[PDB]
Amino acid sequence: ANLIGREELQHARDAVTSAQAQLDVAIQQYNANQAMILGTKLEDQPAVQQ
Amino acid sequence: EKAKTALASSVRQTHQLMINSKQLQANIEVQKIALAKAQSDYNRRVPLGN
Amino acid sequence: AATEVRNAWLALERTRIISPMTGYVSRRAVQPGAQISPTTPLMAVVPATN
Repeated sequence: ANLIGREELQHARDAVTSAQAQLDVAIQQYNANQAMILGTKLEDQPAVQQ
Repeated sequence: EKAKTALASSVRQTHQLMINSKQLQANIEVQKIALAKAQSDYNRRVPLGN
Repeated sequence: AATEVRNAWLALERTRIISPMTGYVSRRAVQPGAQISPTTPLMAVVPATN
């Protein structure tokens, strides 16, 4: 309806995109350190068997 | 059996590094968004300055 | 790690002594329950030809 400035909407879209990027970073941080805990059971982990 | 456990651990660590690569890519994406915003803001100021 | 596993597998498979000759057994000196080393003579094989 042409009420608010365009730089305000630009800054809103940029914020949403940045938040998406940060969530991707967090998900990736989780995916790593899940490669170590692949085995379901604690007694079957490679370190314990050694 | 000891040698096999060592092999499994090495495989897991390599997988972890490969995931860290994706994490760094996400960081690049967020920085790129920040740069794009800072560039958009400046191009609004030149016509005013002229 | 694969190199380390192959060495272990070789060590395990060499627990069966094999005769590199088609001959006849002459001076057996190994008895069950014996503790042997890579220098202990076990028996002999003498070919019937040449």
